[PDB]
Amino acid sequence: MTLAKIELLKQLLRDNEAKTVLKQTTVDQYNIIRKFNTSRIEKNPSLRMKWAMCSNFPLALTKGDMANRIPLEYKGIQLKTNAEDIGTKGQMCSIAAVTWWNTYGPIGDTEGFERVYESFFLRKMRLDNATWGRITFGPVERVRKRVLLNPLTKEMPPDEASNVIMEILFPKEAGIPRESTWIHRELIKEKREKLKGTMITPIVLAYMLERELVARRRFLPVAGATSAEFIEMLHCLQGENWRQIYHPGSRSQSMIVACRKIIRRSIVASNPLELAVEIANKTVIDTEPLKSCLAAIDGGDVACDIIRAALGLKIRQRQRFGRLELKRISGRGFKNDEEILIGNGTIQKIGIWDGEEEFHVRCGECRGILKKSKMKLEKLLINSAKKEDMRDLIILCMVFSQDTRMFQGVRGEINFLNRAGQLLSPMYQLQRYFLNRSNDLFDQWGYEESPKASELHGINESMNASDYTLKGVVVTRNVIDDFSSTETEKVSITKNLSLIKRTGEVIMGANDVSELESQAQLMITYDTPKMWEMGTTKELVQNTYQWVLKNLVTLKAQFLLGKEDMFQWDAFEAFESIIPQKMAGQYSGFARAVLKQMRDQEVMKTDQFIKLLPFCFSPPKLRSNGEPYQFLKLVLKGGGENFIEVRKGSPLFSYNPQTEVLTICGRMMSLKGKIEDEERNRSMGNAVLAGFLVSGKYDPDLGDFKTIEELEKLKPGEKANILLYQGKPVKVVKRKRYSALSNDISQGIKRQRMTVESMG
Amino acid sequence: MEMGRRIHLELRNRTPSDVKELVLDNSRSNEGKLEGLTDEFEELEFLSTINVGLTSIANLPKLNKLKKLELSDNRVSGGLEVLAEKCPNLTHLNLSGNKIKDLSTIEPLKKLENLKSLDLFNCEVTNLNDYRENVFKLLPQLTYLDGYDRDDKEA
Amino acid sequence: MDTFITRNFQTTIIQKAKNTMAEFSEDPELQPAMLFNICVHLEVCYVISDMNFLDEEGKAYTALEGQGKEQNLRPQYEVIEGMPRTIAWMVQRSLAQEHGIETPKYLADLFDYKTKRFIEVGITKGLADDYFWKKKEKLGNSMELMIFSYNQDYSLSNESSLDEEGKGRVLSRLTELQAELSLKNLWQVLIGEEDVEKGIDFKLGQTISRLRDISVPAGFSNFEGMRSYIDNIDPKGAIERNLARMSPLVSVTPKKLTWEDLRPIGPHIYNHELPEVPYNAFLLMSDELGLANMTEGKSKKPKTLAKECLEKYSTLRDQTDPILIMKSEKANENFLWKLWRDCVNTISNEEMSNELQKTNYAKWATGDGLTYQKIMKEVAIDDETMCQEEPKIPNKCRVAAWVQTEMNLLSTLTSKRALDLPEIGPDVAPVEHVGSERRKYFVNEINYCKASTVMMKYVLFHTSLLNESNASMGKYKVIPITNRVVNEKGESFDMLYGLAVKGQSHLRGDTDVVTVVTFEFSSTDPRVDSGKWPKYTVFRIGSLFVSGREKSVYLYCRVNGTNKIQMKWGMEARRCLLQSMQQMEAIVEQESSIQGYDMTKACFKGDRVNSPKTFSIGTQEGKLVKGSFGKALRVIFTKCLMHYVFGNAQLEGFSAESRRLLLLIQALKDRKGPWVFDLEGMYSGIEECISNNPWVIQSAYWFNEWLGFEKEGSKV
Amino acid sequence: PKYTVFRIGSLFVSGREKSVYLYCRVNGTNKIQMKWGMEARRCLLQSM
Repeated sequence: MTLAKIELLKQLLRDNEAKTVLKQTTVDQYNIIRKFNTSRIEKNPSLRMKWAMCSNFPLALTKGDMANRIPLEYKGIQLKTNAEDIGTKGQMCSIAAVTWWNTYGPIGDTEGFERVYESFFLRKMRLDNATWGRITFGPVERVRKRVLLNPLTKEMPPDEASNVIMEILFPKEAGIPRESTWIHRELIKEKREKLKGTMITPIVLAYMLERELVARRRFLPVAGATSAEFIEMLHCLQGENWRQIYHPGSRSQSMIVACRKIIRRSIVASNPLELAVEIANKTVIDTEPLKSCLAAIDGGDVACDIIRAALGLKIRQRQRFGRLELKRISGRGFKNDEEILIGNGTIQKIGIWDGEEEFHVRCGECRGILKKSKMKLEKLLINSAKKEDMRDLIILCMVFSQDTRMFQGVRGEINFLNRAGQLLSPMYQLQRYFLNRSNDLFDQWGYEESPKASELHGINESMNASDYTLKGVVVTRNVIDDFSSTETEKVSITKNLSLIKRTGEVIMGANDVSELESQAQLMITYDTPKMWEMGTTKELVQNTYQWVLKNLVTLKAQFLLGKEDMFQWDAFEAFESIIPQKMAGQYSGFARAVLKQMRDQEVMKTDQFIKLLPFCFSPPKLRSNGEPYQFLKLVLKGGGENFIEVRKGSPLFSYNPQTEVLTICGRMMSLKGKIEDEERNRSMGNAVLAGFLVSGKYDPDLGDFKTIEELEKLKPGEKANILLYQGKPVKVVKRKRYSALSNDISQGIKRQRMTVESMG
Repeated sequence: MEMGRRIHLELRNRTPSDVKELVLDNSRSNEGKLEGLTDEFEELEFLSTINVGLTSIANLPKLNKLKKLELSDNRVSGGLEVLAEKCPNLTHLNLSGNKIKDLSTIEPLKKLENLKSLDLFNCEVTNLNDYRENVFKLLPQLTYLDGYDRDDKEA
Repeated sequence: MDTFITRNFQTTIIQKAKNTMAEFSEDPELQPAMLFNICVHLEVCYVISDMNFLDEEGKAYTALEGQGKEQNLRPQYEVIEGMPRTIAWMVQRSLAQEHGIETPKYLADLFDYKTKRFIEVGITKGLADDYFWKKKEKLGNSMELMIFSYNQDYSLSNESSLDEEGKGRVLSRLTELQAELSLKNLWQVLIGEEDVEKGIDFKLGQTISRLRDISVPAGFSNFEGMRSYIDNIDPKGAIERNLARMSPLVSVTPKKLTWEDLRPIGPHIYNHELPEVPYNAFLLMSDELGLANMTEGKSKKPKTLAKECLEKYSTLRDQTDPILIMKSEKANENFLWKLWRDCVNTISNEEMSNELQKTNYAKWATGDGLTYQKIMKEVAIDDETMCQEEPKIPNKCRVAAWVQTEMNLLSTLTSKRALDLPEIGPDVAPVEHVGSERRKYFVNEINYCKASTVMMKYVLFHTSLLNESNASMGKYKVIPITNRVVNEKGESFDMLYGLAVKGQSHLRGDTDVVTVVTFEFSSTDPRVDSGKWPKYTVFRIGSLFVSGREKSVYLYCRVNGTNKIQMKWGMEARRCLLQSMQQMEAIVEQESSIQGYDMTKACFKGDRVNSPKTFSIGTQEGKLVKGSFGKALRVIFTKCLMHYVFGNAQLEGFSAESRRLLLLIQALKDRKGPWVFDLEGMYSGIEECISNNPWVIQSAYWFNEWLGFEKEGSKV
Repeated sequence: PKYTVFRIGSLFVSGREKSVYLYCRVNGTNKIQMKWGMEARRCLLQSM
């Protein structure tokens, strides 16, 4: 076929038009060339299809050897014709041959469908094992929401999706893997292995992968659950006047906690942005940096939005004040400084918004419309969603509106701080005061007659659907749908993590995050010593072991040399904090002696090496004679379960060699085995053309090009002649290491700021 | 993988009398045996046989230095008296996960006097009234058991 | 471009580039290419300075990451680029003094401790050598030079300053940036560090500038004048100034609308001086006579089916002496009778061919030859008698009587059912069980109404017509008007309703017309009401016994014309069924909203707790009458079927414009006090569509009657 | 046949690892069954 390709190319070039266009349009311009089709689209597909199905041979068969399997006329029925074609240059055929092929003919392979169409079979599995329930014929309240129509294996932006698809099913044309294949290495290797052994046309697989990865989101009327699993069946579950019970056949909380922790860590220091981004791109959740679920979900908690702004990602431009999401509708508010006496008797100089304004307001499950004038709230319309959410909405909108009544309702004091110990602006101090004491401005706010009307009904201070409501507040028994035109407009990030509009206006403040702690439902493994000196001993041990495991190659290489520089690593200094001071030195000496014996009089043993390395950070204290002390049970801070077993394993550390697996702090990790062989198996994902850098031009000294398989044969540091993307001959050099541009940039910034401080 | 491969890897193609321990784990065996260990072995201290599918104890070099032996996850069910004639110097015995029917299977250990610890986990014999007491008075030489003779110490 | 910068660069590098631009008073937004260049410069400098350290001896070496060595860990390269200008200058001076080297006159980018030199890093889109020489000339030999280009080539003052890995990595980053820019098409738009001070160039020529000059609003004389006026002048109440002078004779004329203002639409239908509306539908609806033959169930070609159906009725098949009951106005009795005889002979012929054997008599029977011959424009210009035909407006007719009778008759149950639907998969969810129950309750009602049989007959006829037209283009064809009818006992009768000659359908376009002549069996003698049949030439071809009661049998012959559009819509007329169900579904659902359980059995037949649902369906002697749920569903289905069959431009113009009055009446019934601006305008718009469409005239009549009913009932 | 069982972790008693499973089971009982369970202490008096 390659000979047929070259012959077709020569015949095409024989014409001068082909010669001039080919030599004129670069590879990039090819797209334009392709789009110059006739565009004589059929005006009515129904009539065309109806007419074609009645024709003798409407099917357009591609020229090939398949036709010989079937006669041109079977059982006196015409199937295919040998007449030439001009539209497709193939042959003609009829649905009769298609039906015969479905009846008889070659028998193909059934394996490919088990995994290739994984999403469809997962849909069928979720349908089959689903459990149905009763039907509620009563009216259903539905809200218009931006929902993901179908579940995704790993949500990623369209460009990353395309790059991943190419890296999966297009081994060639993979020049310079970006900072996206390493993030999705597991997906790359999984899909690569699954799709290997097939014969389907590559475009079908590419489109299916695009469906399986690229997100599809739409505005839909929903009531109840919102996960894609329920959205798949929304056509049956929901109903204007009927509802059905359905149960189809995590990382979010962990990312919330991690982002909050990063925010708190970075704020306390100066220049928070650089430190925050360093920790964010140096963090990982069990297989991937934080830019694998942050980039997945749309928006999220204020901390996640601030981190995404610090990183490179798109965030919804809703104004976050405390918990309120505000979307301006009209009016311009002039922020002018003014001196106002607070109900406590003190006088504060703060910014007030002159002029009328209106905002769509959201908080948890509560939606509403707020209309406010300067120093006064005017109107508020809400729907009954939840007592807690409604109370939060009322109080937060009250504080935001800066109503004089809210100021006159203060009774305690405003001198609070955050977990980092900083004094906030009076607005957020008032927010915290009122949220802590909800029954402070509610009592003195004043009451208003109930909204006498067909549906409008009031709500009292206790959040019960009781009449004699608050002044201004109204609850309508309808559906309020808000937050249209999510433009994701351009937003800047200041050093202090506080976002601002295209203009100087501030949208998100550094203190919007709520100071609420939780437990990471996943292994939050960072890569910087500064971060993890907060949590418990178990977390410290887990993070230190993860740090050791990640960069196992470097530590193993340094082990062979046999120098103390290997042991004086900052990563273990935090570990020193969780070892008893009176006995840490003995542990260090014992472990140093054991590891010296390991290097001298035996061979590689990764498990014990990892177990014993970290304890040697502290200086040793040998026996009076000089020999090292011997132990078999390393006690840790907290006692009891916080202890390491030298021989086989313990609650915090146990490695089984029968299956060669590692369990650290109750978490199983796969140590396929030992050896650079297992190192390369770990590297079994990565990306084609990941171990080679670009240097130089064609350089014909090497003759013709060489394939990836022949490329691997070259020893490190060689020069090879390869083709990049669609052609583009270049010269490449095999890499001797693995790179991390983010680490380099972070270290450069650290050195720069160290220099700045030292000069200062 | 086979017992021979494990023997070669552990001995590293050296004289048999160079290692005092063996690790025969995850090794397929012919009809449930422990082949690959010739009778020429003279020095051995520790043993380890797990997931070997051993069904009987009838092939074992005669020894006078072994003190520990480990059998687990096997369907072996037969008299162990042969250990006395093969190596009456056992101190640690581990039968965790084995398949023993009744008390009679562990009777032949009386003639051995050096045994101090015996392990029997999730065994069909372990689910009986006064099994702990019955075994104790049946093997007076025993000084340890599944771990709770009187206290907790480690091997 | 800024989006690419945000995506491909860290926020830190962007901040440093923005700070550098601010120091120079250069706006990053107005020069995004320059911002990208500065970001790339900072990134390459950081990439060069990373990973490189000096051992105690002073030999360059690599140091691992995340693995500190006490405090110093002295790096090989100290980055100077990115610091504030004052701080960078001071750092350069401090390094020069400390190492005893000359202070460069120009600020440096990096400093190498090993060589103890100041290194300048440059980038370019052109050849590395050219940029290297330019930078050397500008700066001199006091600073080492390292220039990298996007085409994988570089110029280094010293080849040992950077190892293979560093150059390879910087080149890989540059190539990735270039590829991403090309994919985003920013590469060509991107302009380097020598052209980024120019900006895009797009200047207007002479003709376009003149067109802009003359295309300025009144009062201006040049587009520069308009531009200055728009940019400078500020309106501060121009709208009120214009309104303060605009005449008070312009206004919406807001008038409140009451019941009395609403009057009957299209009073001319009542007038008896106008002719009775004729039957212009494609096929007979309430008069079809089904030549029914019991069949085992085998589906056969329509030609064979018609052959057999005529074979059963030998008297009508062999009838050859017609009795003209009426020749309408223009058609010729001889032509139509001979054409019908040829039709019968072709159908009854032994050969399977269903094409007319004459091919010449039909040419004049169908009037194909009675067409004008087109000439060229010149002769038409020269000739004086070649005028333009005056538009033919539709006749202004009156309310007929056959439309009401057909509306009644097509909406009644019949023992015969034809509408059958394909099976669907088993229903396992409760929701689909409820749906199946509702669907069964609906089809049990619709299937037995005659309107369903008429709809199926229309659909089958149009499907067969389309198939014949596509298969046969330039030959006259014979087409039976076939239908299949299953009785309650399961006997699958095949019904022949007549024949039709199809003319020559060789048409490239869709709007082109194709002529067909329809002969239809019927049991109705037109003399009973001759006003309904002014378009039909009929015979009396015999009589038949259905059960012992002899009834005549006539043949209605008429020439007509269709097109591919209506021809397709014939097979899409089944959607009426959907329109019949949707609304009723909603109705039922509303009931279900009231009380919790499912009512589809209650609304249809009723239960011990709820009475059967009854609508208002008809009237008699001025007394409105109720009607069961099934009867209302039948009425809606027949309304949809008529909306199809009698559909044309007039029907659309009538419905889409009388909806205004429908919504106004709905608002009035809710006491919203609707106001109107020009009522007579809406009424005229509506009534300029009631010309000759029978369904439009009957819709107007029913609208007037219902409006009278609403007026009389509004008293409460 | 009626239990749903997971594996949460592993305990150590004498330096030896023993697994821990979590038997999860749905059940249905009424207030009178609660009273019966409470009175289930009568087995002591019965045996005596």
